[PDB]
Amino acid sequence: YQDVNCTEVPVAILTPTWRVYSTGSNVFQTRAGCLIGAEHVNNS
Amino acid sequence: QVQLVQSGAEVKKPGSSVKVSCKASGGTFSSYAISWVRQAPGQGLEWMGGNIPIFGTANYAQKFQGRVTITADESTSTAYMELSSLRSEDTAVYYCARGVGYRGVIPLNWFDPWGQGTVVTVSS
Amino acid sequence: EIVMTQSPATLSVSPGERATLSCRASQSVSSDLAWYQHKPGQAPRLLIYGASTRATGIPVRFSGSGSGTEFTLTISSLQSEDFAVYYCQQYNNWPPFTFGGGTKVEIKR
Amino acid sequence: QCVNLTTRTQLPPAYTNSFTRFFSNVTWFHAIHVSGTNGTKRFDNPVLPFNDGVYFASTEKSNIIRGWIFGTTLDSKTQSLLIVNNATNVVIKVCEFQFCNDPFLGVYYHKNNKSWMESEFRVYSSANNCTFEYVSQPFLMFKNLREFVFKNIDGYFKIYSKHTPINLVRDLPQGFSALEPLVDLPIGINITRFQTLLALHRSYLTPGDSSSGWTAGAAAYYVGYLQPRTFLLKYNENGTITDAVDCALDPLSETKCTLKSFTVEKGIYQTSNFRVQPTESIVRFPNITNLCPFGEVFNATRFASVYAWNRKRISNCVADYSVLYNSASFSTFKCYGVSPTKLNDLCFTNVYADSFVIRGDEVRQIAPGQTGK
Amino acid sequence: NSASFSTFKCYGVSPTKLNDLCFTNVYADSFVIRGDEVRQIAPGQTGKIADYNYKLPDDFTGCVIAWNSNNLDSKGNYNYLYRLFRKSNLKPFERDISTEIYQAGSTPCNGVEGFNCYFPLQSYGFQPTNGVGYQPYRVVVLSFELLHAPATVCGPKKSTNLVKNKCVNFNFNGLTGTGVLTESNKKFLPF
Ligand SMILES: *[C@@H]1O[C@H](CO)[C@@H](O)[C@H](O)[C@H]1NC(C)=O
Ligand SMILES: *[C@@H]1O[C@H](CO)[C@@H](O)[C@H](O)[C@H]1NC(C)=O
Repeated sequence: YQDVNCTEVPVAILTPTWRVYSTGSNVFQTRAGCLIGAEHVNNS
Repeated sequence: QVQLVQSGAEVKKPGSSVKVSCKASGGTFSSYAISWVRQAPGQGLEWMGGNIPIFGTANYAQKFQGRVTITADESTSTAYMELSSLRSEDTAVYYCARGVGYRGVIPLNWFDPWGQGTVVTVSS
Repeated sequence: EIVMTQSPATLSVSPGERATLSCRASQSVSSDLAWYQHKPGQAPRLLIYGASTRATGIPVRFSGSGSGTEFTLTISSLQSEDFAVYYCQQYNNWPPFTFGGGTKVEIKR
Repeated sequence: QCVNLTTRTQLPPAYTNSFTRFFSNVTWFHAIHVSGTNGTKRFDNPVLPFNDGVYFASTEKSNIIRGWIFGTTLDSKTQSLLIVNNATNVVIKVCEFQFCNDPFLGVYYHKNNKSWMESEFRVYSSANNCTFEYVSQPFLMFKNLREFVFKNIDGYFKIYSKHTPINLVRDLPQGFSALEPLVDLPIGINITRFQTLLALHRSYLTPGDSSSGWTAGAAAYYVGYLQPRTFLLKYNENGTITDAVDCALDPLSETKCTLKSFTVEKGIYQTSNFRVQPTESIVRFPNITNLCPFGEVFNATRFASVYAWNRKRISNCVADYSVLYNSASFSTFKCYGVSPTKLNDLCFTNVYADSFVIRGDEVRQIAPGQTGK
Repeated sequence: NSASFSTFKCYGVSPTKLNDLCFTNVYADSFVIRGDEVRQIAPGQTGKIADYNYKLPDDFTGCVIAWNSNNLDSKGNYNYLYRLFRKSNLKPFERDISTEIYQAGSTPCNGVEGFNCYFPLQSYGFQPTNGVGYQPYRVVVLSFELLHAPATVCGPKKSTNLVKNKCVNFNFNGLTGTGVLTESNKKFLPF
C-alpha cells in the first residue's frame, strides 16, 4: 500500500482470504507504505 | 404377543388439567405410533390426533389445536395426553392405538388395537 | 374432512342367519376403511382393517366386501355375543379421521 | 392428508467447504438424523433465506429431490413459485396458496408390479388464480449427483442445470466444470425466502433389517447463499466454459482480473485503489441566539375583526418549526404545496401572519375553488 | 393511424419505427389521473406523483398513450383514491396495500385521526361542470427493453427468404445491419 502509515490497512478496503493479508506478524513497514506477506531479511 | 396398558379412570374438576398415559410392553414401542380416540354419547367416535411413526410429531386434527397436547418418550415408552381451558361434551373415554397397521407411507389414524380405555369426567 | 355413513341404524337378525352391513363414504374408500366392534363397558376392538383383509385371530364368520366408496360387511354365522355396535371410519386423508354414526345389532323377535 | 414433522433439532453450524463450484460456504442441511443405532428418523427442510440467489444440490442416487418451492410465507397472502415433478412431465405452479409447513410427496416403494403403487403429495392445500403454465422434459437419469442455480431478477428466473454425472468424489471436492443451461420462466413475483421439497421414498414393508434397513435415505440436499461478485469467465471452443476466475477471491486473482488474462508475468502490477470511508454525517451551523418574536401572535390580549384583520410581518430572525408543530395544543392543520416533513429545509424572504375571528360555519370556506359567506 | 387519441408523446423511441422493432416484452399499465396531471407521467418530472407514487427511470424506453374519457368517468365519482405521503423516499416500483394511517408528530395514534394524524385516502372531483384541465383522463403506459432472452415478439411484418453472398440489410430479431451472409461451421449451443 502507498503512503498509508499502514495502521489503517485492515480497514482501508472484507474477504476472509484478505483477512490473512491484513493482520498478523508478517507486516513490515517501508517508507513507501507497508509490504504485507514479506519477511525483512538483513541480507541484500 | 403385544399388550397395551392405559391409565385408570380419573375425575377432573372444571378448569383443571388431567394427564392420561398409556404404556406398551412386550412389543416394539419405538416402532409404534400412538393415537388418541375419544367416544362420547350422542356422537360418533372422534380422533384427536396421533404420533407419526416414521418421523414422530404431535399431529393434531381439525378443531383440536391448542386443546390436546401429546408427547411421546422413547425411554419410558409412554405417551401422556393433557378440556387447560377446562367442557361438558369433553367428558368421554380415551383410547390408545400404537400399532398402526392399515395405510400406505406414514400410517396414521389406526383405529385398531385400542387400549383398555381411561374414563375422564368433568364436574363441579 | 370426509363424511361417511353406516346403514342401517338398527338391524334385527335372528340367530343362525346372515347379517349384512353396508358402508358408504363421500370419497374413494376402496382401500381406506376401518371396521371395529365395540361393546358397553369396554373399548372398541378392531374387526376388519382396509375392508379387504381380516385381522389375525379374528373369527372367520366376519367378512367384508365392496369396491370404491361403497363397502359391504357380511357375517356368515350370527351369535348372541357377536351382536354389538359396529362403525365405519373414513380414512381418505392421513386427517381429521371421521368415524361413522354406527349401527346397533338387535335380536329379531 | 397433511402431516407435520417440524419437531427436530438440526446441526447448529451446518457448514461445509466447497473448493471451486468462489471457495465459499454452502449450507449442509441433512434432514435425516438417526438417533443412534435404534430410533426414528426426523425430516426437517426449513425455509432458508433467499439472499438474492440460491444454488441447490441434489446428491441423490434415486432422485429424492423433486424440485423446489419459493415465494413468501405462503399463507394465501401473496404469489409463491412452485415446481413439482410428475411421472413424465415438469410442473410449474407459481400462484398463491396456503399449504402445510412441511411439503411432502407420495411414495410407496413403486417396484416392478401391476402398477398399483398408491401415492399422494400434500404440498398445496389451496389454489388461487394461477399465473403459471409451462411443461418441460422431466430429468430422471461411481456416484450420482446434480445441481441447479436459481436467480430472479424480476424479468426472468434464469435457472441453471448440472446434470453432469459427478462421481469419484465425496461431495464436490474439486469441480473443474462450469455449466448453467436451463429454460427460463419469466413471471412477475416477489419471491421471499424459499424452501426445498423431498419425497419419502424409503418406506419398505419387507425389510431384511429393521430401523430403516434401506441402503440410504437419501435427502442430502446442499443449498448455498449467494453474493454479487464479478467473477471473470472466458469463452471456450464449442461454446462451453473453461474455468471461472473471480475478481475478489484473493489478491492474485485480482491481478488476473485487471489484466484481462489468466497468466501473469513476474513483476509488480496495480489492480485497484483503497480508500477509508467516513463513519458519521455531521452538519454544523452558527449558534441559534436571536429567536423570532412569536409571543405577540400566540398570546395576544385581543384580536381583530373580519373586515379589520391585522397583518403581522416576521423577518430577520430564526423560526423553529419543530416547537411550533410539536405543541399538542392545536387540532386543525391543512395546506397544499408543502409538508411538515419538508419544512425543515426551506427558506423564504418574508413571512406574513394574519389572524381574525370566524364563526362555526365559516371554517370550511377557507379553501381555493369554493364560495361561501 | 387512428386519430382518436389526443395525447401521444414519447421520447424513448419514435412512433414511426414501432413497426420495425422487436420488444421481447411489453408492459401495459392502467391508471386514472386528472386533466392537468398528464405532465407527471414523463420520466423524471417535478412534483408529487412522479416522485412519491409512480417513479419512472431516467433511462426509459417506451411510449405513453392517453385519451379523453370524460363521457365514461363523470357522474361525482369517488372511486379514485390515492395516498399522499409516507415515511421516506424509496426505490421506484414498490407496491403495498394497507389502511394504516400516517403519524408525523410524537403521539402514537393507533387507527385514530386525532392530533397530527389524518386519513390517507383522498379522492378527486370529476363533474361535467368543470372546464378544461379537470376532466378525468385514462392513461395507458407502454414500456419495453431490448437486451433479454429470445424475442418471440415482433411486429406485424412477414419474413423474407434468405440470400447469400450478397450485401443485404439483414433483420434478425430487430437488428439492422449490412454484411455478407455466409455459411458458418461453428458449433453453437441450443441457448
Ligand atoms: C538485522 O540486524 C539488526 C541489528 O540490530 C537486528 O536488530 C534485526 O533484528 C536484524 N533483522 C533480521 C535478523 O531479520
Ligand atoms: C468441439 O467439437 C468438435 C466437434 O463436435 C470435437 O471434435 C472437439 O473435440 C470439441 N472440443 C472440445 C474441447 O470438446
